[PDB]
Amino acid sequence: GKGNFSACTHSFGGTRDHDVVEEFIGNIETYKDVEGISDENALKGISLLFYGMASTWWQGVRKEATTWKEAIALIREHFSPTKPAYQIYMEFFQNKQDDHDPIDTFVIQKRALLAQLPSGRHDEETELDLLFGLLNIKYRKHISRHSVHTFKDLLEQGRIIEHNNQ
Amino acid sequence: GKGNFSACTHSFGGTRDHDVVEEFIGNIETYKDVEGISDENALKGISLLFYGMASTWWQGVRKEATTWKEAIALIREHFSPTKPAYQIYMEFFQNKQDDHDPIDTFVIQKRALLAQLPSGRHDEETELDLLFGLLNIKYRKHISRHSVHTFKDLLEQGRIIEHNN
Amino acid sequence: GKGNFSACTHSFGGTRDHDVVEEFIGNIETYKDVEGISDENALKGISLLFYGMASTWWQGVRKEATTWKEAIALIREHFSPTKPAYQIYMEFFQNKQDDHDPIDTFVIQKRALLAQLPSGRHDEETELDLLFGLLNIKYRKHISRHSVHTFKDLLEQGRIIEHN
Amino acid sequence: GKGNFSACTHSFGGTRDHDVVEEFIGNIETYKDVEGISDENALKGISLLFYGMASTWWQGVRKEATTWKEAIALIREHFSPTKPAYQIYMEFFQNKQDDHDPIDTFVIQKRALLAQLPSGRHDEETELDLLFGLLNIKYRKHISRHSVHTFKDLLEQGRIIEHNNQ
Amino acid sequence: GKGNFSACTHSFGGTRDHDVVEEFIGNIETYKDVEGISDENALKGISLLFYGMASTWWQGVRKEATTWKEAIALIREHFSPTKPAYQIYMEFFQNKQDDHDPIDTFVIQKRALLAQLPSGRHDEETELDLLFGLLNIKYRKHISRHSVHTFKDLLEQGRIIEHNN
Amino acid sequence: GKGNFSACTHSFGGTRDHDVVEEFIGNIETYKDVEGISDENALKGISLLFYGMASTWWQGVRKEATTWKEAIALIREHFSPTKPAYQIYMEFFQNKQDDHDPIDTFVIQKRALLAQLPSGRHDEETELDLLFGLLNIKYRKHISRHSVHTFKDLLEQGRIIEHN
Amino acid sequence: TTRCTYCSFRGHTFDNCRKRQKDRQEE
Amino acid sequence: TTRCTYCSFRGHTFDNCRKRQKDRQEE
Ligand SMILES: [Zn+2]
Ligand SMILES: [Zn+2]
Repeated sequence: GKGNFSACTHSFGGTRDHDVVEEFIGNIETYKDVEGISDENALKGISLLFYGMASTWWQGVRKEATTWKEAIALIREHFSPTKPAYQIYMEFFQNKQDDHDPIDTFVIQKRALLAQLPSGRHDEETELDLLFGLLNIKYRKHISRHSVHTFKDLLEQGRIIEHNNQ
Repeated sequence: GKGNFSACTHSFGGTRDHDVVEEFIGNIETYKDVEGISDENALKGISLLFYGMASTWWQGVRKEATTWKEAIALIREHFSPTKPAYQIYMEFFQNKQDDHDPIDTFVIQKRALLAQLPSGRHDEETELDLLFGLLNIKYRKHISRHSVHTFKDLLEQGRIIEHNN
Repeated sequence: GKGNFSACTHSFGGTRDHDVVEEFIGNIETYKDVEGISDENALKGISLLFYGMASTWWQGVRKEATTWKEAIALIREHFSPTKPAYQIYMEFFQNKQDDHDPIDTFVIQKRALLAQLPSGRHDEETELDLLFGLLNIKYRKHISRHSVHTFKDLLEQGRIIEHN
Repeated sequence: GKGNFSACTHSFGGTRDHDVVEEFIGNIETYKDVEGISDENALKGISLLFYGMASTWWQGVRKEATTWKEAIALIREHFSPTKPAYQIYMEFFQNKQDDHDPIDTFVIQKRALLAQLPSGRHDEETELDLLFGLLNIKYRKHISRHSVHTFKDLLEQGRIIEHNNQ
Repeated sequence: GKGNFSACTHSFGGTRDHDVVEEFIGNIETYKDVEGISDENALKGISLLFYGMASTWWQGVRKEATTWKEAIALIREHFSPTKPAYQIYMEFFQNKQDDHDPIDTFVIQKRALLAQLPSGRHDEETELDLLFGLLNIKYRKHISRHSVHTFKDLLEQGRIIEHNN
Repeated sequence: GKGNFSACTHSFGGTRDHDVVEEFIGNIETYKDVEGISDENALKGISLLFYGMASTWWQGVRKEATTWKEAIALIREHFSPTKPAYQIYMEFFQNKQDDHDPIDTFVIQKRALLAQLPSGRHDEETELDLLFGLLNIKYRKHISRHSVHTFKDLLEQGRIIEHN
Repeated sequence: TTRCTYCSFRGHTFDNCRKRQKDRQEE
Repeated sequence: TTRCTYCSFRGHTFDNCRKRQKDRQEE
């Protein structure tokens, strides 16, 4: 299954946010792994994925690279610093649950913010312990910490306690 | 024997209902069967379909999946709860038919709401006996309960009573 | 062949009339026969065509369907009631053709509506004798019932009289 | 190159004009000749090209046909009579050229109306003779019948006489 | 090795110019070269592209064609006349440049209008000598005719005279 | 391979700036090199990319082009004039960076604009000494010219000072 | 330039488009 | 039902469409 980058529909501009750079790097890497392009052939044709605001920057620093990993690391370094751990822990305990959001959206967002720490440092139990201190008073007064036995149960008891009109 | 999902027009933003999740899962299945993509080469590309809240949700739970079957099971499990027994019975007796509604739509809705109970729990006779007690007065003054059996006849008597009026 | 309905453009709603349901069933059958799909494989894919109210109706009665024949039988029986004779006789003889309607459009509808009666109860002669009582004064003054015999010559004489 | 009618995008309704029926029959015949479908296989699947207003008519007269030519002739007979010659000759001499249209559009329309007569009954010279009696006075007073030598010349002299601002 | 033109987005309604006919003929050529359709199998399908006046025109002249080459020649011949010699020279001297127009657009237009004469009839020197006598007073008061040769220099002197002002 | 430009999405108008023409020429060259099109075959298809005023310009000078190299040479020479030095020196030192512009955006533009001078006339030291005279008061109070040496450390110290 | 309003293709105008005129659209 | 206003496909809404959001459109 020979191929190259010519057909790809993804592209990246000069935006200086974080989510855009992360989604772009992830999509490009998954495409390169799925279509079977060679590990070195891709570097010779990467220039077809840049707008008019970043092409000058790529022209300015082409020679400070030799293999694909260095180029991806260089993009990440210049356009958006990676988050260190302490800022993640700081963000997790800031905004406590409001008085209107359903439990499902809260659990989804908190789980989405907790996967960015290095893998294997936290198994299921301590994660459930960290999450349990911020729930709003409507749920804490019925369900307790005696019986949770992982996440799948907490959503179930929360849904049954939510259908009952509080 | 290879390809991405990038060509599709379907996307699932996340809403707690049944018809939307069912139609989306069916369209994705037909697409994967038609373009020939294989099972383990297909899971890697699944991320391109989700958007909005569904993207954050898939970013959450990802290490619990391993093959295509687990992914469909997780989507169906988290985005369309199975209603327990008693709520269906409670929903069933809280909505009598109005004066302005043909027999067909009413019987079709009340039948569609009854198939979610566990299979084999009911007989055609007991179900039809349950269906009465809600029909509006315009139809109950003619057809009698001991002159009908299967569902094929109630629609017939209702149509003849409707056309005369 | 490509044993699935995935390429089809046909669809069906909740409408209640003989013509739409008839053309729908005929198109699905001819598509099943021309492209070589297997007799049994089609049933798993039938659910992809319905939309709106029809999807709820199909959710209501999946348990009874088994093979390919009974599904079309269920469609025709729940959306195609065998109208009893007297309503058909009343619906015919209503709405005499107006001055503007051409002879061909009027003849094709009145013959399509006369096929729902039980089979074999009428020959061509009595059928044409029934039809020859609603044409306007314009077409009737020239042709006369003794002239035309079969059910085809009336179209020819009507076309030649309608040319002017 | 096996195939059938399933993929065709052409279709026909119940309209009772003439140009629609002619264009439809021509497109369907050219498609059947180009894609190589068998001469009898097409008749078994012709029903996929009709709307809801003509499908009842096709259901009503299916049995009075046996081969493809009879079916096309039957469609032409029921939905739109073919034009006999005398009406064509009558239409040709009705509306003389106006006082504003350029010569090109007039020659194009008159040539379009003259190809429907049976082929080989009229060669180039008599056709040029028939066309020449209806031109507006602006052109008849310069170019004459002495030199025409077929159509390509008449358009040329007319264009040079038209660029000169009359 | 077979297929119809039905998939295309191009259509030619008939207008007496040059750019439209050229772009349309080029797009049709690239399409036929890309999808692999052969020459004699392609002429039969050509009717689907035309619409409006072009359809009646193709219905007119059809027996004079036999292969693809004759069809392109007929379209080019009937829908884009070749202008004779004298009209180009007349058009060329009836439009002096205005005060508000950069040198580049003017030189590009006047050069584009001169290539329709038969090839080999002119020298670079005589053409550049013809080009003067129309430049507006803002530029003729500095650059002198005996200080320029090829077209590469006139643009240079015009740019330096423009940036100073 | 598919020896034609038919699949390309790139286009070019009549704009006059270094960046657009540069990115256009670079994209066309990389596309010509990656997909294996022959060195000579591309020239016949080059006309399908231009639009608007550029098409008229290409109509004006077809006679001079011959092979693949001279076409890009003509584009760069008619749309890419080699700016003389003094205008570049005047354009630099104009528009001192404002309070809002981040250090990375400002550094990349000022270095991209300094490459048009004739090659080899300046080493890294004098270049950095020229650049270090337009930064705002905010970044200058902490770092000092004796500290930074090469052209890379300034970005690091600026980022750490910009984090707060 | 003049991108077809309906099909979003740069090849023609609103009045005439294959999807809109035929292909049993306009229902 | 709710045919996508731009791409003319029955699969989503105006706000989010592959051609309009990205694919270097909105020029
Ligand atoms: Zn369009
Ligand atoms: Zn869309």
